[PDB]
Amino acid sequence: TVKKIEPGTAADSQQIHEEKLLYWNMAVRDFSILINLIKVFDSHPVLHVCLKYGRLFVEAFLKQCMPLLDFSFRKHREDVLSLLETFQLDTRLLHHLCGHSKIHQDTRLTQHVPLLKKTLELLVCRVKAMLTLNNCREAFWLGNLKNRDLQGEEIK
Amino acid sequence: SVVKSFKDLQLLQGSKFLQNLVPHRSYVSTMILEVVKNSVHSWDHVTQGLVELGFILMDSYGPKKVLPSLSRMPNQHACKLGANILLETFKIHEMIRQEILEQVLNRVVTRASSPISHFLDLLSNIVMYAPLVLQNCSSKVTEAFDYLSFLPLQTVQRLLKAVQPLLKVSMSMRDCLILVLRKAMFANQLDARKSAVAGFLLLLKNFKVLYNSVANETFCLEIMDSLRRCLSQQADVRLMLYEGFYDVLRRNSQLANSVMQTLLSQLKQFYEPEPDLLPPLKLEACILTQGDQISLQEPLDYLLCCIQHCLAWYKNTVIPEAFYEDLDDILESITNRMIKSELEDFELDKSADFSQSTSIGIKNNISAFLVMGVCEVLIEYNFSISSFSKNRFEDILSLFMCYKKLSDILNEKAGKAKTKMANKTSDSLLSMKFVSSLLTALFRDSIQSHQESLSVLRSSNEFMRYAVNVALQKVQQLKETGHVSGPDGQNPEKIFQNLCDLTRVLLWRYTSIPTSVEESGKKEKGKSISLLCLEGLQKIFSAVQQFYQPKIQQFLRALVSVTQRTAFQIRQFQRSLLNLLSSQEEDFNSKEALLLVTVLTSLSKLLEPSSPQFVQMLSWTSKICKENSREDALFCKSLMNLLFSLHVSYKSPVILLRDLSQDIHGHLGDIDQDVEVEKTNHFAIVNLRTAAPTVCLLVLSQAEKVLEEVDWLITKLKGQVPNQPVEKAIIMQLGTLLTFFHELVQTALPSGSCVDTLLKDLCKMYTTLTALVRYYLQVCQSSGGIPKNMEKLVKLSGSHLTPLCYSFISYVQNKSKPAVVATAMARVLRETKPIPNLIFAIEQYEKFLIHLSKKSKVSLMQHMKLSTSRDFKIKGNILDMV
Amino acid sequence: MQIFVKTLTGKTITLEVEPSDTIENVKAKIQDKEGIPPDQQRLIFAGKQLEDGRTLSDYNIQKESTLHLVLRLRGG
Amino acid sequence: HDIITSLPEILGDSQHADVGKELSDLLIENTSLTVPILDVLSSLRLDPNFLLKVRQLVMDKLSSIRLEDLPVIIKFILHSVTAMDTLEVISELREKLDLQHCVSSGQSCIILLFDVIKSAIRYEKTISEAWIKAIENTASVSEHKVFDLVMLFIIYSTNTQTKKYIDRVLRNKIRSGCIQEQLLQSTFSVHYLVLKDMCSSILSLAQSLLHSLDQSIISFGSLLYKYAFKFFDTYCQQEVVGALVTHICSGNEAEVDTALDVLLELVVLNPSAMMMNAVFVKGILDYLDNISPQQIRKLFYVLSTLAFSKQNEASSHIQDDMHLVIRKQLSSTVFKYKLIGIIGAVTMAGIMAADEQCTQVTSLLQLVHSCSE
DNA sequence: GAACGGAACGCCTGCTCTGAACCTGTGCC
DNA sequence: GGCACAGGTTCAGAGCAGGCGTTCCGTTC
Repeated sequence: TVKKIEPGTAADSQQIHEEKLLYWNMAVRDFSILINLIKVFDSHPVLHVCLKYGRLFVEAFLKQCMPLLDFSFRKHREDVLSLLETFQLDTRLLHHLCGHSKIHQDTRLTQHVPLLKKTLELLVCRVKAMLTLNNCREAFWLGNLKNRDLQGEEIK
Repeated sequence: SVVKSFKDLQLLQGSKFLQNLVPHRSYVSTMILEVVKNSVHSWDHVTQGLVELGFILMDSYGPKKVLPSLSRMPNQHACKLGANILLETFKIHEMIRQEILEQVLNRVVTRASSPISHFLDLLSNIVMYAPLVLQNCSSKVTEAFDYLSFLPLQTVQRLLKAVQPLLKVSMSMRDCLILVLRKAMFANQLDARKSAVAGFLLLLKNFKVLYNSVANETFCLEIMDSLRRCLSQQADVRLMLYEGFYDVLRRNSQLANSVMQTLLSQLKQFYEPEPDLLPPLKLEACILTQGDQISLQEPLDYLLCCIQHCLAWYKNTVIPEAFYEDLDDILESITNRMIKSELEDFELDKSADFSQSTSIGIKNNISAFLVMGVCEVLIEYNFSISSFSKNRFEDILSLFMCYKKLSDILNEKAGKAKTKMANKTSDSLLSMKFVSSLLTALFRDSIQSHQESLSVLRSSNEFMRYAVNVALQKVQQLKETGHVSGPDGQNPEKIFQNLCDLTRVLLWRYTSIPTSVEESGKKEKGKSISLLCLEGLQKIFSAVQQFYQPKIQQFLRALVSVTQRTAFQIRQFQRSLLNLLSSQEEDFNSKEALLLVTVLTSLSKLLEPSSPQFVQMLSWTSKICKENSREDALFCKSLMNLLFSLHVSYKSPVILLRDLSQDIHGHLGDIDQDVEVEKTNHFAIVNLRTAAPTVCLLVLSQAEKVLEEVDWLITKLKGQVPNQPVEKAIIMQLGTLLTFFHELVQTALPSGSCVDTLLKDLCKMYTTLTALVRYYLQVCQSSGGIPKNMEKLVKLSGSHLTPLCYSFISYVQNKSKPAVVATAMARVLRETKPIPNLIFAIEQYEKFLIHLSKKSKVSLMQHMKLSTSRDFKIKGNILDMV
Repeated sequence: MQIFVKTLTGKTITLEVEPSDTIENVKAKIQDKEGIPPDQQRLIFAGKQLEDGRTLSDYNIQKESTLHLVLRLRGG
Repeated sequence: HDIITSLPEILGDSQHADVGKELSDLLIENTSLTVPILDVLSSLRLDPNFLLKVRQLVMDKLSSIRLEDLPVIIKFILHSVTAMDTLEVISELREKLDLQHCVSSGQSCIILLFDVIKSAIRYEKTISEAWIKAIENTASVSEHKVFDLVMLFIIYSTNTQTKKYIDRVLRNKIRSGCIQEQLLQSTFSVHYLVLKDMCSSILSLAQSLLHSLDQSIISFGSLLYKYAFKFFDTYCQQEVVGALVTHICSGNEAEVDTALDVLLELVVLNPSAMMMNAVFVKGILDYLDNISPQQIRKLFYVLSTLAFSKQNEASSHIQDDMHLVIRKQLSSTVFKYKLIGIIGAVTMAGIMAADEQCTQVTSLLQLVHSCSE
């Protein structure tokens, strides 16, 4: 569903931009609701499904949202920032999922870790590219992420 | 399989580390030529496949990239194997040699959109081996002649060299060719005219020395009348005649009395033979102007050049009677009336301002080159006449003063617009032999009878730096194309003799006179004659090793094996570089040092890699890098490249990479802003200025070459499944450069190509480790293993490299210190790639470590820490911007 | 002069032929002494299939040379 | 007219463009003297601006030209093209050229025009490549004409380095719903004398098209062989049959199926043409151990319908030979040979059964029943 | 013993290698 | 303060390798 959404242009009306951002926000909240069911259903096939379709969702978020955020940033900045801080909340869950698949050394899970990792790093760097093309490149901060499990701990 | 064999052999010969481990197995090239050698026992089902392999190899891998090393050197070598297979098949199987020859001729004719140089080499080899066999293809050859107006000039000029053993034998085909060429002269396409002159000059050349001789002396006198058409045609068609007549006279002597007449009448349309009319040449008839289209026709300079050369040849070899005794007086009158012409006679410098938009400026610019060429020919002629008479050397100096006046007038007029006028850099009409015998007489004549006349030329330094520059232009012209311009200009033995006799004088002037004797200032310090002799030495040393590669024995005899002579020639430049380095600091000669390093680089390739002279050379270079500071960056880059090119042929250069990384770490800083390091003691040519963009990229490039060799070893090991020394060597190499990568990861590199090349070489490092692990998967499942080497390497990769990669990535991203929008978007989408590619390569290393850890019953994942991951934030800087 | 012919069952037969004789003469001799029909016969020498219209002098067959006979059954 | 036609060998280089102007002075004076002046201006030395002008003066009146003038005109047009005016003049030429309103002198002058176009595309890649790139840019409209088939076959035959690009253009053009049977029938029915040179190029294109998937492509690969056998000479017919036996004896299941379908269509179309080459069709009996039993049925059907035409009973050699090979196949103890013998016997009896023929099918059925008992 | 996950042969996308030309930055006149 | 040389950059092209799509055998409860 989410791959079929097209980014517009700056020549397009702001109403279509606003409805597209609402449409993206709906997809992100649905993705978070779907991903959060991992914690109570831990098994081989449910983890396999979210590992494959998580990266397939993030790649669609990369190809067909980020041009819309590049277009509509000077007008709708708060929506874009809210969208990104919403997407971070399950990107973190995907990172913990990759960790969980490494720790319990499960081959059938671990085969989908490196392309997911590459895709989340692409997401970070693409956000930096967004701020570069919107002339706020010196606002892009970074910082490490605490190593949690699926429930949420600090495994150390 | 043949191209992979050649890439194996090149990469295996490139390094000593690979030759220590691998004992050389037979390559697929020598197998296929063994097959052709063994086909004499004549099972002839094979031979059709050998012909088809040979044509596949020549078709696919012909020079079309060449209208490098990776795409160049294993794709000349496959094409030469193809022509070699076809020629060896031809020299054995007498049945085949009508379907080889037709297939070659089918590719020479229908093509010549694509390059066909390899096919015209194969055709020449085939024909020169057995010229009778072209009588079997008399049908197909005569239907190539009907298209010898549409082919380009290079095809025609070499196909007609090949064919003519038919035309000595045949008579009908000869009278077909002359008919084709005579009807081709009246074409409209440009190539047809020059193809016709190439055919006429070849038929004049090799079709008798003087069948019946009475059936030749008239027959060339037929062709010669046909050539009086071409002299009426346009400039390029003339110029091919003016350059060809000297070879025609050399190979066919008795045409001399005709040929000179053909020139002399051609001179008389442009020479005004009345004294006290001051411009002695008619340059207003050598310019064709119609419809605002301005063209040069009848290049008078090359005509005088050809007249001079044929005249000197006639005087030299024929005589031991009226045309040449006239021509001496013609050239002498041209000399004496050219001396006392002061540029108002050619309407120059004051009535003209040489503007290349107006027709008059273009005309004046053409006539300028004309008068410069005329003066050059007369310089050569006045040198030729007398055995060092003082009057004619003053004449030479006055002619050169006229030449230099026109030259610096064109320099003043080229100082306003862009420097695209490469027509001023048009080749001199001095023959290579003359510039040899002029520089020899200028720098190495001590005979007291000559010395009074030579002191006229040695007094004027501009003449010296003209007559050196001209020989530099000649050797540069041999570098670019395989032949030089003048007479005996395509005859490689004469070019070798003149390169030996240029080397002998340039070495003498560089050696016997240093650079510190100068009295000249900065303007002439940029172009001091010692420096130009060193530059010509650098171009000669380079251009011998391309072409005169078997003769590098004899070339050194001109100046005991190749190594002793090369070492003795190395030591002079070695001492000269030491004297230039150690002495001065203030404003030291960057250019002279830089191309001394270039000379030593070109010279070090002739030493044998196990010789003691090679070892003392490498030791000297290492000591120079260990001692001297030398703040200039390009000179440092040239020295390190010389050091690495010396070092990799001796042993694997990973300890040197480690030491240079430690010096970069010591110099540039550190990520954490508080770690105290300094280890300058290793290598002295490393500065705050130098090491950051220059030594960093160079050491990373050498790391990539080490990783390529290691990956090739691993891929070869994966073929088989003898083993244990190879794996120990691989693991030792990988551990060393793992320490190397560690020091550069921690370093505070600049935000340019240095950080990007590091990230790309880290992906290449991890990929190589991933390929090692994935090889160990294949072995350790069979027996039980991962010996202590591999475990220690995994431990080292987990402890030292990986978490530092993570902190380095955080350093790169956190560091943040007018844009066309499309290119800006292209830039940022380029820059979003190499960090993800490094993350992928790390995670795919760890995943194959998991695979190995499962199916070996040893937990290699207990060494590495949990993967660190990164989240972004955005701060309150956006309120300042918007 | 004498040659050998070896077939697929390892049977070796000695043939008295002159190099002036053609190949179908040799096939006729195999038909006489072994009964194998000449259209089914296929002769191989030094990795060369012998053609019908030639002779032994075209294929450089000297004394005591060894031919290989295979049976080309079209269908079976 | 003789003085005009002799002008290139007479005049020197200093007097071209003057006679460049004055010949054009004669060009507007008479329409009866268009073509020798056009050949002379094609062969003299001229500046390209005047050549552009006279090319426009030719190109506006292209439809008012009978076919006899059309070679020496079109040669002039293909040697007045600049490096920048390639696609424009090629598109205008391919638009304006009819080749139908002109249609014994006509066919000969058509062959002369195609000779001229082969000579123009042989040694100048800038016209061949721009002609191919000016055909796929008319993929939109389904109304492109006979010319664009014959020209693709010509450029495929002549230039070797553009073979892969022509192959890809033909595949992506036939998958677009463009060039189909109704073009190919008109091409091979009208332009059979021009294409009769390029038998081998046509059969190479057919061989390259039969190897793929997408039955619309393999339909074209079959119909090319069909029309090549229909219109060409006996030598090209022999080469067609050779290519078909090559596809059967070597290729995969789709290739064997298609080639056997083609042989069936050609024996049902022209048995007398196949009777000359019937030994090459007999040559498939060596490879019965490589062919699927359904294709064995089809092979025996095509062979046995070739053999049992009424007028070809003078040529009874094949009729006795396949009877021999059936009785040979049946006389084997091995089941794999007996299977092929039974199949061949039944299909052979079926085709020969449409008083002595009743005795013949009696003997055949009794022997297969006796050995198969 | 069954079912579900690991494994091989072919075609498409994209990525990288490389060259060519433009252009811009720096140094010397 | 401008011109020339160098080096970077960017775009255009081309070729091939690896990853996904179908199809079958190994492995784990």
